[PDB]
Amino acid sequence: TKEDIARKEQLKSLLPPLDNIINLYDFEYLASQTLTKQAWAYYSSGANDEVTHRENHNAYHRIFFKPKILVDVRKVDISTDMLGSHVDVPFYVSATALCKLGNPLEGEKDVARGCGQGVTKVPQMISTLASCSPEEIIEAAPSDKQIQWYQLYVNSDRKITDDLVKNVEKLGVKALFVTVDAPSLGQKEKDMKLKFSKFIDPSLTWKDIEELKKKTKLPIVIKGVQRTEDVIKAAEIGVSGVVLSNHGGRQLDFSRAPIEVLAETMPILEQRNLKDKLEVFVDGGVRRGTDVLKALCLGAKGVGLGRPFLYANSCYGRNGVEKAIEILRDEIEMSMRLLGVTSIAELKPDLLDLSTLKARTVGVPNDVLYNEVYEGPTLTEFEDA
Amino acid sequence: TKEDIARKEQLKSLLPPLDNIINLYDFEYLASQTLTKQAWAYYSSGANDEVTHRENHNAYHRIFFKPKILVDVRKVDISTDMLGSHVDVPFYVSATALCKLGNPLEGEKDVARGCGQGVTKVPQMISTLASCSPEEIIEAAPSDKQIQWYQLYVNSDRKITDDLVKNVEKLGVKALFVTVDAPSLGQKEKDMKLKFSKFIDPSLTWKDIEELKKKTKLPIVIKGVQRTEDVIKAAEIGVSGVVLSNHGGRQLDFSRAPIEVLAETMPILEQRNLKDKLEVFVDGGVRRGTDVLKALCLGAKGVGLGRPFLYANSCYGRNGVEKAIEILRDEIEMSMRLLGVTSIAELKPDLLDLSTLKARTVGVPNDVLYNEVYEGPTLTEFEDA
Amino acid sequence: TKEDIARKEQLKSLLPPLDNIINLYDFEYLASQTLTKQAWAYYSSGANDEVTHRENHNAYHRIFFKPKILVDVRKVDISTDMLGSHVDVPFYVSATALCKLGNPLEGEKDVARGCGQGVTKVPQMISTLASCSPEEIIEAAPSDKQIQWYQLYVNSDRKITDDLVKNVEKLGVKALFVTVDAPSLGQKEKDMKLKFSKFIDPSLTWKDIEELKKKTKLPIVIKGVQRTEDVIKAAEIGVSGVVLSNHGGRQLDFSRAPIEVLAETMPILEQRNLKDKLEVFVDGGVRRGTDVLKALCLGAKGVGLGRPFLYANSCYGRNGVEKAIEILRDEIEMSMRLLGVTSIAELKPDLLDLSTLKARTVGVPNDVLYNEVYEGPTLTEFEDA
Amino acid sequence: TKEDIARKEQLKSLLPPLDNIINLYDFEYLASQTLTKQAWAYYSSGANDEVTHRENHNAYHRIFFKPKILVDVRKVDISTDMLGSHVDVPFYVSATALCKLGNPLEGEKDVARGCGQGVTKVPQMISTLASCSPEEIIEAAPSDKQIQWYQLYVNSDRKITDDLVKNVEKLGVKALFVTVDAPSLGQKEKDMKLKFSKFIDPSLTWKDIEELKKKTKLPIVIKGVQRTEDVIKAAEIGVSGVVLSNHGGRQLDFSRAPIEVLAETMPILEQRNLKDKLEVFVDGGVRRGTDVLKALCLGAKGVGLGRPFLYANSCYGRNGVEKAIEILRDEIEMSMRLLGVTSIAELKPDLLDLSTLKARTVGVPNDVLYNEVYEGPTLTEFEDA
Ligand SMILES: Cc1cc2c(cc1C)[n+](S(=O)(=O)[O-])c1c(=O)[nH]c(=O)nc-1n2C[C@H](O)[C@H](O)[C@H](O)COP(=O)(O)O
Ligand SMILES: Cc1cc2c(cc1C)[n+](S(=O)(=O)[O-])c1c(=O)[nH]c(=O)nc-1n2C[C@H](O)[C@H](O)[C@H](O)COP(=O)(O)O
Ligand SMILES: Cc1cc2c(cc1C)[n+](S(=O)(=O)[O-])c1c(=O)[nH]c(=O)nc-1n2C[C@H](O)[C@H](O)[C@H](O)COP(=O)(O)O
Ligand SMILES: Cc1cc2c(cc1C)[n+](S(=O)(=O)[O-])c1c(=O)[nH]c(=O)nc-1n2C[C@H](O)[C@H](O)[C@H](O)COP(=O)(O)O
Repeated sequence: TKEDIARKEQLKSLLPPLDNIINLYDFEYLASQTLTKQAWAYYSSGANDEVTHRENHNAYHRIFFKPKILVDVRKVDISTDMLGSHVDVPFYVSATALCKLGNPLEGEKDVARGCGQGVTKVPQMISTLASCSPEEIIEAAPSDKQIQWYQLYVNSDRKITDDLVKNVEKLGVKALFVTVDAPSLGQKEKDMKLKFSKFIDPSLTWKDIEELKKKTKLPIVIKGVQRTEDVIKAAEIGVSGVVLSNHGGRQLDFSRAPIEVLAETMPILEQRNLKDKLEVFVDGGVRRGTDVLKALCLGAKGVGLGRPFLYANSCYGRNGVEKAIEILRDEIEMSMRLLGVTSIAELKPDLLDLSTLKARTVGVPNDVLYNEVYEGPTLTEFEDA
Repeated sequence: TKEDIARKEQLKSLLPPLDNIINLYDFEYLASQTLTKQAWAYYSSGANDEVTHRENHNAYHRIFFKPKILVDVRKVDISTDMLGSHVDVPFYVSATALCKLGNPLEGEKDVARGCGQGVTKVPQMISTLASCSPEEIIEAAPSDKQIQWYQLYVNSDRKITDDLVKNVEKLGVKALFVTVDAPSLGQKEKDMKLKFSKFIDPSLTWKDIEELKKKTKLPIVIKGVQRTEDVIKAAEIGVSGVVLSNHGGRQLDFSRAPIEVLAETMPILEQRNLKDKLEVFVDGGVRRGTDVLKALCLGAKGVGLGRPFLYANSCYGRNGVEKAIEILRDEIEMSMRLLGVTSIAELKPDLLDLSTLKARTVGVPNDVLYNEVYEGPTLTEFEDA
Repeated sequence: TKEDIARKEQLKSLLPPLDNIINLYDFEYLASQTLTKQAWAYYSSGANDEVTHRENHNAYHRIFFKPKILVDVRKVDISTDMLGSHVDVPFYVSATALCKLGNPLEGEKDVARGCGQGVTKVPQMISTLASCSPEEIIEAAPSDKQIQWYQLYVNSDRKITDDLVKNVEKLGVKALFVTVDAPSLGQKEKDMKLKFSKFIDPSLTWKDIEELKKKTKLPIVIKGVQRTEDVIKAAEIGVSGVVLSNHGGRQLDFSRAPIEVLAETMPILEQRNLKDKLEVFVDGGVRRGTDVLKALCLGAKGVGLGRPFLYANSCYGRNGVEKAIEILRDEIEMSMRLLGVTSIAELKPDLLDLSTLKARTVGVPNDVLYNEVYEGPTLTEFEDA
Repeated sequence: TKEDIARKEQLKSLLPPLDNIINLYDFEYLASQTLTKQAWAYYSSGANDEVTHRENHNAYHRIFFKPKILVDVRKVDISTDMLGSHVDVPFYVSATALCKLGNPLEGEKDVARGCGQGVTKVPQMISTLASCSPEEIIEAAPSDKQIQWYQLYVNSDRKITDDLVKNVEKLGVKALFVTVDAPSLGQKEKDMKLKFSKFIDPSLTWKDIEELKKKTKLPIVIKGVQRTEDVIKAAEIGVSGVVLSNHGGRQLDFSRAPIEVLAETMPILEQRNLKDKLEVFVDGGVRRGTDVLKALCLGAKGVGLGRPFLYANSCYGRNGVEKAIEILRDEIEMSMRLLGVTSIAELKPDLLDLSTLKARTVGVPNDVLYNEVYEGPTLTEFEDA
């Protein structure tokens, strides 16, 4: 519409200085007001009622801290390791298809750049359905030290996927995240309303993963596990890791929040030793360092964010991604000091209050008449004159 | 009022194309804006505070899924069996009196048509208080393969009901659903405010059902059971099934959500074998395939919807009913794939997280002064110029 | 102010026909829009944050029904007995001081009239601080069959109270309800803001009640008990009854909802036989027949309402009280039929679902940024043209 | 901005008479409307999402009373003892840096004055980062009977802190509250957005406190403990007391509400005798006498408020502080009468209902379409003409 130019007004010049960005929600607001209707619908949408999408975040709020005091926290280290490599931050940029919807000029290349340019380098998971080619995304990387993982959607035509694995493996990607939570559609009504899957094989099986292991040296991570039973199965077929995720609530609605599954899983993996034999990642609904800290405290090897970095890139490009990185990086550090720990390893569950972790409620319907007619108290107002 | 013509503006032409209908809530919106004040009041109203009416829905949100991954879900079948016959969908259109309030021209005939015309055929329960005669509703049916059940309100003058049973049985209806949850009024204040039961015998007893079994070969289903104790009693007198329902919250307010009772009942029916000897249906507050999947997972033989199909028919007639059917049908399929099952039989409770099923809360009153005076955080705004 | 005449507009002629009053909340709305600022502030106010005031109502919503079906409910009886006498309804009009604030001409006399005029006769508890004299309130009673109890606030000057007991006892009041929950102020900020207790002895003791028993033949009921421990003490000194109440939330804020205390108490009184030796009443936050039914199901001998009848009288006088009486009377009847019982005695707890009775929650603070920036789904709109 | 003069209009003359101030929330309202943007941002802000800040308050609402009746409460005493001295009230004014932001002329001196001028004298904790010098704040005190404690932020340059301790000790302060919950920043985004720690040593350790005990005769209280484990450690090194606090939610977000920790701690301190050997204070989110009563009932020696007295002083100065003092003092008295106790010692947990103390919930995301399309009940309106 002509209103695209109304956005050009917002977008151009009116965007606040990247330094004036205080948190990840700021990137989201700016994005909702500048991104094209198609882009925004695709980025911000979840499946159906978007309950799980939102529930992913809400669940973090069922966990409170039990911080230690009078501990020397002058020095604090947040670097850790993931899938064999050493990472500067305990978080990473998750796979998001069609980044050119928000970043028409550079797409995933600006993400690749933003992730490995600055002082801090974040692992970037590359989407099978990215707007750019795996070649130009891996080449865009400004650091030999930065990590890039590849998200795999196995094709119905396995020959195509067979080659893909070969190509990205050759291109140097450090690992393979095969997305198992998107066999079907996962209706995005926000997008649908706007218009007014052969690439994804609906027949993937544990046997196929068993065969994927033979066709690659790259660490394999089954992205999209939604139950402890499958985390165990992953360990059984011996894959490198698993990502407790529900696709950011873009797939099955009423899928539990990954953090809630994490809390259930780890203890079982610990009462079976599998703890060290399987790297459990977790994503969806993470917007603050404190969220990352709860996941890390429960056992997650690393925590992933999708939409925040997506919105950052769609507003400020490569630099926004770096700003987002710094932001989340500083939040993890400061809150760590306040928790009384100086390293990621020291991040244990004993620092968490999980007593209300299952206070996932649904009250009874509001009494509209009683509360409508009721007049609440008031603050003492100023003199008129 | 003259505003009826304001509705003719909405209704006529302004109604969005039936294909532009994304979900069941859409039928409801359109309906609230086009149906006559009397029709809307009668269709949308519940008893008193409409707590149960709404609670019926809310309860589904206390159940989350535990979906299986890496399972071949290319093929998925949702057909099942209900009261002896084979059904294409695990859901059905429940009885709703006076369909001509919303569909003046065809009333229940368009529901009959919409249910058996398309590729998918849904069982239609026919109301004793329907606007059309049982003869013209059964004749309206476009398919020999479609199922039509009859909802019975036993009259005080049992002679009238005796004949009814004979007539609808002769007319070919597949089963008798005798409604036991409406012995009294069940005040609909929305309707009452607008105006500013001899047909239903208040003396029905288990003995009467015992005698109804003798006067008919048709499967008998006691519609309106609200406690496990009565499901058991139903099994004791040997009726064909039962419908855990509270009349869509149009009768006793503060009656539990049927899905909540379902979860309590089935395990008892299983620890008594009665499970297979009694077909437990469940209705009220079902608006999405995921709702139908939770009930099917708990043990329901079939799930029923009343208002959604009512609103569909009142806006788009026969075709709206088919659209609503397709919609709910596609939602059940897709979410099924995402759960990791390929058939209705595979839908078991192990796919459900019922840990917060009883988190039916009522918080303490809001502190209006504390939260009134409190100013919340803000997103970083755009530059003015 | 001149706006008092703006109220004269509302009040006069504009008030809807008393028949057009559907429920007790209707009386409240009309009242808030017609009563004088002083009257409304005094009638509608509770102590401090008005949490308990509101909590009294909310608690009823933590109790759901388990109604029996296929039970002959043609005939239904709601008459019961209280403090020796036989009552038509299981509820009564509780004591409310200064009824002339809302009913300048007749005050408590219209309440006395409304309670004993019509077909149904409700016990009226008479307040020590009523606007009328105990003589003219008892004389205003249009029925020999109607009951009138007296609410007693023992004076610091016990001589005055000694005489009062003699006088009202002589005047024929059936019982003495001595209010024990108002030794101090109980700040009504709504009223206080408007202005911009020697009568109540703060030294009352169980010993004084023991002496009150000797100076009267009238059944004594300690009004305002807020803990099981005191219900037991009441039974120990041998008084006639007790009223689990917190003064309608006009006294101590954060006092439990009486229904919540009732549910705790009765079982203890039953495991000690005291059940029959002590009549437990319960008031506050009761606005519907279903509320009355839950209390009666838990064990309450009778349920009291204050503000509803107060608002009724302040809007429609004697007749409003009768309308309110009919209203609550019809609600108790209809819901009873729906529960599957035909008498008050048959109202037992087995008809209640008390599994979420303690789901008195206080969620964690809302995430203002996450939910602010979030855009929710939308209903498919109509065509513009 | 020029709008500072718009505030001068509010502030000057338009402020309601100090007597017209009904509660502590009133001081807050007036303050939000008259304090400079910088002052208000700094006074009203919490860290990040301000969840803990708000949660501190909300937690009090998970505790209800079990008040005793028929107890002589004519006389009621609220004086108690804290850190060796005798106090008139069981509460105190907590340390708040930069009081001159809100009270440019007198700052902390007016707090000092307001606390010791009137009939009632409240202990004033003096901040290390106060706008005034410790000398002029201690000299401002109008009473020899008033108590003044000193809040200590140990400097990285311990020599500076060593002197401070010597000076304030010499100046006569009664105790040392060394703040251990602020080693790092604790981002106040409200303030940050407005702009668009060498004084606090991040290396403080239990050993340092052990050495602070040797350099002073003053009772030492570790302010900012957030877990039972540290309360125990405090007792182990033998300090005088502890303050269960999270800095008013200005530090770690998702730190539990201190009252919630109090309830967990005391019983452990009692099952170890430590109860009398360690004075447990508690602050944050206290706005009413009933809040102070719950903390006192759980075992707190004294309860502290920060913002309320801060807002009082920033609007009405010395007199506002006295008004706030009177207000909170009257609220504690009245509610005490209503609870059935006459002294602070009689305040025990048996007067508390802690059964829903852990009902800290986070419901599942609202179903926006279902509740959007739903039309709720309505009150019967007045006649138009
Ligand atoms: C927002 C978004 C997420 C996508 C994403 C695209 C978008 C725009 N997609 S999708 O188009 O196929 O649905 C992918 C993708 O390419 N592949 C994948 O495995 N995950 C995909 N995800 C999910 C992603 O990997 C994270 O699970 C998700 O973003 C995490 O949720 P938050 O955004 O809430 O952190
Ligand atoms: C909405 C509605 C429901 C009616 C219905 C009429 C309407 C307009 N009515 S009623 O006139 O007596 O109240 C019937 C009816 O004819 N007979 C019956 O057994 N159920 C009747 N029901 C209830 C229906 O069978 C389902 O239980 C109900 O609609 C399910 O609730 P939802 O609409 O929330 O799915
Ligand atoms: C609304 C109201 C209630 C009063 C009442 C006056 C009003 C205006 N008052 S009071 O002025 O002293 O606080 C009395 C009274 O005279 N004596 C008494 O024992 N109860 C008194 N109550 C409390 C009454 O007996 C019931 O407990 C209360 O009204 C029940 O709460 P609901 O109004 O919420 O049903
Ligand atoms: C509101 C506020 C609180 C401050 C305070 C300043 C303000 C404006 N500050 S701060 O500049 O370092 O963040 C202090 C302070 O000087 N030192 C300290 O120990 N506590 C400080 N506190 C915390 C205070 O001691 C209480 O813990 C806090 O105010 C209690 O929370 P409520 O305000 O919710 O009662």
